[PDB]
Amino acid sequence: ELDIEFINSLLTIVWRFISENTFPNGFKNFENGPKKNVFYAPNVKNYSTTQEILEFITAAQVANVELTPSNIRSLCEVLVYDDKLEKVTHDCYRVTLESILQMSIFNYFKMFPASKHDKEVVYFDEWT
Amino acid sequence: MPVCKNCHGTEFERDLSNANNDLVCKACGVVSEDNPIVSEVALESREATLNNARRKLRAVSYALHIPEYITDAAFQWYKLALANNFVQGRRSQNVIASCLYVACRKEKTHHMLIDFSSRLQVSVYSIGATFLKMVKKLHITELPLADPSLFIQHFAEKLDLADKKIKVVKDAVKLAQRMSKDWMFEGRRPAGIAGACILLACRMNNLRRTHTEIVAVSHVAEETLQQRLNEFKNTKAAKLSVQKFRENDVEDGEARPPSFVKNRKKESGIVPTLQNIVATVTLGCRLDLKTVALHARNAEYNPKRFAAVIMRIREPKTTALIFASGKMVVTGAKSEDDSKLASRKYARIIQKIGFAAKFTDFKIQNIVGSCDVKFPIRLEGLAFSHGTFSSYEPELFPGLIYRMVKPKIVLLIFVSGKIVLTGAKQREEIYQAFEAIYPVLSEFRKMSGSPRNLHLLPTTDTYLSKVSDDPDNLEDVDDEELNAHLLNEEASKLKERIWIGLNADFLLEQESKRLKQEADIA
Amino acid sequence: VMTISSLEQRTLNPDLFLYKELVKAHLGERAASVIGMLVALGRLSVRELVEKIDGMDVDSVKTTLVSLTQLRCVKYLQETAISGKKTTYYYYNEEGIHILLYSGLIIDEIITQMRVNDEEEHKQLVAEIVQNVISLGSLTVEDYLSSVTSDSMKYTISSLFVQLCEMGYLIQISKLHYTPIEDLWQFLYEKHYKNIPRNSPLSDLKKRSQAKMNAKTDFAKIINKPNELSQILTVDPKTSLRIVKPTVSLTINLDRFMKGRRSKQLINLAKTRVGSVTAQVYKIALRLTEQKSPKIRDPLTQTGLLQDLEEAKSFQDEAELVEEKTPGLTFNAIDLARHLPSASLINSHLKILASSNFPFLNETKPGVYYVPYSKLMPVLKSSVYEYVIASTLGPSAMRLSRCIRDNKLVSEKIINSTALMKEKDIRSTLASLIRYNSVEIQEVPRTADRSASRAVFLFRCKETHSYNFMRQNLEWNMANLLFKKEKLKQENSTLLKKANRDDLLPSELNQLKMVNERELNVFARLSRLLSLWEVFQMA
Amino acid sequence: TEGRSRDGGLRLGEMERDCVIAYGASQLLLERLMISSDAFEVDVCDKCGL
Amino acid sequence: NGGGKVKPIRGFCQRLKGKQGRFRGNLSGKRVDFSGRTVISPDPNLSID
DNA sequence: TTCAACATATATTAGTAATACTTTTTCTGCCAAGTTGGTTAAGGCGT
DNA sequence: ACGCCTTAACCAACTTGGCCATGGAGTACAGAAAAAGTATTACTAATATATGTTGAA
Ligand SMILES: [Zn+2]
Ligand SMILES: [Zn+2]
Repeated sequence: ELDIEFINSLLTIVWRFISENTFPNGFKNFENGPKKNVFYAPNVKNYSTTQEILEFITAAQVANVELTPSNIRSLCEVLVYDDKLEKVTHDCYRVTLESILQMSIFNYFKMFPASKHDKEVVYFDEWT
Repeated sequence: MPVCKNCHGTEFERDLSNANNDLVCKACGVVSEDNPIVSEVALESREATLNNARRKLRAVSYALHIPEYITDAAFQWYKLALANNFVQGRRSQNVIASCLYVACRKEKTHHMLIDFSSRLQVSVYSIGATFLKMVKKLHITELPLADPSLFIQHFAEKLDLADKKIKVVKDAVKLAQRMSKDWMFEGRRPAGIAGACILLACRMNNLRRTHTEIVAVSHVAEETLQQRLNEFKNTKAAKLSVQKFRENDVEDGEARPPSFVKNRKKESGIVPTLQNIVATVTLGCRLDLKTVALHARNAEYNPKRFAAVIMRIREPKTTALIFASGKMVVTGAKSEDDSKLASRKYARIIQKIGFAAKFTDFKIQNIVGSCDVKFPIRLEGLAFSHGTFSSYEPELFPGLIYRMVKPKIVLLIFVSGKIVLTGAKQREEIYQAFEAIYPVLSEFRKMSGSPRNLHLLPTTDTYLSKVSDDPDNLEDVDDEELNAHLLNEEASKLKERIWIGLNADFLLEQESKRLKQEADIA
Repeated sequence: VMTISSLEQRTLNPDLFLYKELVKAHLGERAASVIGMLVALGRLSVRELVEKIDGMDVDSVKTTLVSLTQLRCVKYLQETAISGKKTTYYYYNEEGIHILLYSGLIIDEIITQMRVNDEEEHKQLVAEIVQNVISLGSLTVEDYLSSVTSDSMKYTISSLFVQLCEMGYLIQISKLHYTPIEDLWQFLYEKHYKNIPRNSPLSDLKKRSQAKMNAKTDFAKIINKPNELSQILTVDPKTSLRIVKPTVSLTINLDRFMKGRRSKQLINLAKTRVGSVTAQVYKIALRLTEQKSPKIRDPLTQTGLLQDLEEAKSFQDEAELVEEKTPGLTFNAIDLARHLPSASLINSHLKILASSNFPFLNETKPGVYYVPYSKLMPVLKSSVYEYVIASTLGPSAMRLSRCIRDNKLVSEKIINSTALMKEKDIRSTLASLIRYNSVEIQEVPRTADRSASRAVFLFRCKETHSYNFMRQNLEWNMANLLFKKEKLKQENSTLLKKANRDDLLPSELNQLKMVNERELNVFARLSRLLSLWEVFQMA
Repeated sequence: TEGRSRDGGLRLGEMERDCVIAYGASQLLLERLMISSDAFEVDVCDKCGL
Repeated sequence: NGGGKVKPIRGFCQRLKGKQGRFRGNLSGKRVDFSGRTVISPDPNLSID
């Protein structure tokens, strides 16, 4: 690409369609509104896009040229590492149900500190 | 500071006698202390330019063989000069040259500006003006004032010859001093009278040398000198004195600089006069300078030389100017009528030939005036007195610079009595500052008086109202020769043609870089 | 400066810093030093104590010691001296107060057997049962029920009766039980080298492995001895149902607590990657298998002897099939009607097993429904970290470290190639990550001997260090938090004396909720941090 | 201070000093190497001596 | 910096180490007050001691 | 030769307005002893 | 039986503070750009030296 930004933009753009790639749309309205046993047997679903993204990239609405499926995979690799998606059998991919982030407990989001006054906190470097 | 615990004596006496080296007061006998405990044996844009600044500073400094200590003066000055941002805007050699010059001058040493500067390519008037600026930017006083009494030595050292020169030097100094006494000194380069008395007393000691040799250390011209040589030959009791006995004449006669003698060449109460009034007028539309420059009697268009249209008019003998944005400066205006009225005439070519561009914002940027008292006055002391509010340097400029804060005007001074008061935007301020400093003028005299009324003539605003203030009054003041100041289309197709044959490279580079714009894209 | 953080109270004390306050938070008093000094210097003798502690010799020495014994806070060894008589040297139990350090969480271990009576006096019953147990630690239904009233149906006052056995609960302390493991292995290393019928003096391997075999297989029934013993389980007196053996005292069973909380983690992590339907399925499935899986227990033998770079695998292989096959008999093949809240056809609904895929489970008897097990738990452990640093420090540290996972000892260009944002950030997140552990460093000499800026700077995972630094975490609040709990005692200590015996003043009324709900914040805040600590201390 | 000139003081070197030890004089050391040498009182703390 | 290689950047382990370095000659070797120094000259009629 | 005379510069205040020019300011590439390794000898260890 | 590798003792390499005491004067790399400030570039418009030259006597 280029060495400067707005990859994160086109990233979070493709992440959307990637969320579509797995089960139906978000259905995050109430707690369990998922595929409901993943339609019929998610075992039957072996799915990903790879090249398809480019046919998907046809939308443009942005200043750029197209990009190679190789570097497409590179774009995939960050959200692998950022854990927004999953890498299965090479070109097949999944979503990490990240969306629950986007929206006892062990999730970092959906957690807020008191973090004023009281000395009872847990900082990280309370000992360095 | 310390006081005894008992006698409470305020004075302590140290005993080094027996080599106890103790401290005790004559009031008690109870010591202050035992065995006084003694001792033995980064990167910043500023700080780095202080490294380099010391490098330059010291190096070029003792290239003159000046004392090392003195250099640190300027080093502070230079550092002090960093504070007011006086340093950045211009060359470095200007800077260091300046701050060293303010040291040596302030410290009264023997070195010369025209000389010191001559270490470079420099016109020497440049760095002179640099030094002149920090007079504004830093804030100084009468401190830098010298005389040949110093510089004859450094000159005398440079000519070798014999030691009688010293005897000659004593002969020369008082000689020049009487010449300083007879009032021919000030207003001229001290080196001139220096080499003068050199040739005089060396002539008194009859050693045959050349004016080339004299000016060689003096760094002036020869005819420059001999003007002062025979300018002595005519002086009071000159040939009466010029013989032996080492000029024991201490007397004076009169003191009459040739300055006002050239005032005799055409031969308060004397009123300063208007010369020019600097102003400005806004049009209100930006336009093409060449398009208006096409048909005119007086104009010039060469943005290569300077970007503007040169405009002037023979009536009422006024110049002014025009700008590109629809602004102008009014110049050559001796009074407000001739100023504002002609200032309206410029809009008459415009609305006649060019665009509309009405007459707006007529405002005085400056007013000029001049006067003379017809007698000598002592600036040396006047400066020594008012050098707070005054500025003078002997060779930097013959006249003296005065600065009045109330009101704010620069005063141009001459021992001829000729005084130029300028730098004011108001008429009355002329005679306000003038008659204000007149008690200093008549205060310093050697061996009219009625200002009448402080304000006599009508004000500036009177003559301003005597001319139409409405921009749309134009054809009324049209001289009808401005109808004729336009020219035919042929003289535009010929004059303008010549302009194009000349400027096709200038415009060619304009449009060519305008093509580089397209190249810039790619 | 000015003590407000007090690095003294904190920075310079690894590990035992927890312990010596725990016992302090428990006892302190006379009892404080002995554990502190012990864990500090290690092996210690009775006579050897008072030459250091100045601990009220041979009384609080004896007193605190038997105190720890009753509560099994020490590891305990005696043998004859080399001349004769007998000598006793001492160690500290496991993590010891580790038992106490859960407590309320061990109280939560009841919530598995909270079932079969929900929200009953039976709840309060088994409650006082357990904490009375854990305060002393070794009791009998003869001793307990003896103290308890004898006018409340025996098979009910003490309602948990057959339920005394289960998985967790209690096992009689015997010999080896609190005896130091590392040596008692060596104690079993006798009788094999020690019994050699002067066979052949060659190849100690034949001597070693065989002894090892013995040492192995003997040790098995050793630790399998507490695993189950029938004389407890079996007893059914006349006109009665099966009971435990009321005779010998039994003690808290820590294993199924480990496996239980580790389960709870898996409920969370798996719950993260799957849906609450499939999740709760996995949850109720694990309720059966957490019975059989050691899951923290396997080390044991690994602890206490040098491995061998091959023979290390000769231990690993045993963990490969162990639970997978023979306990596989105890494991999922066909399970029936676990709970249901779903309804109607339960079969392919139960085939939701196959919905399990990654990065765990999803291995079965090629046409029966089964989850891999003794292979599962191990490579499960390796994964467990995951999330551990994000709002820990920064979002971006994730993807790089995660990337630092897949690649290895690369460098910043190939990072910035793979990675994104800007070197301005890349350094920060990395540098702020290198400030502790994680990346470590790699570098190689470049056209020089070794020099400062010439060479290249490389990055590596080393979860050995990583998984072994989260104890620094232990050193944070589990270190501190306990103090500001204790330190706040002396605040109200005067009132604490009065206020406890009362059931007065406005500020009293105020500071009630202050210090108390404050204690909610500390204690709950602790258990919070604990659920995280439940891993890197063991697996 | 050092030597002659500035001001006085004289040199007990080690090799010079130890000659007194052959006479084993306790106090002569103290008065000599202490009371007349550097007269000072340190203040310390039994607990954690510093 | 400099960088004409000023030799004695060393201040410390030195000041404690040899010769005039304290812990021998400036501590065990203290230069002691109340003394005096002069040249000699014989006096036989002065008693021994 | 001496005049002489004539032109240039020159210090102020305005300007625009524009271009052009330097800076500053970041902001960056001599003996005894440990010390090693290099050698060998034994010694299991499997053939 | 015979060979192999593993462990360990030896020996030769590179290695480092010592080195009279007392006096007694004596003693940070080079290159860029962004900012900013000023010079020039016309005008009055008044100086009196200073200089240049030339030139007429
Ligand atoms: Zn006193
Ligand atoms: Zn202390």
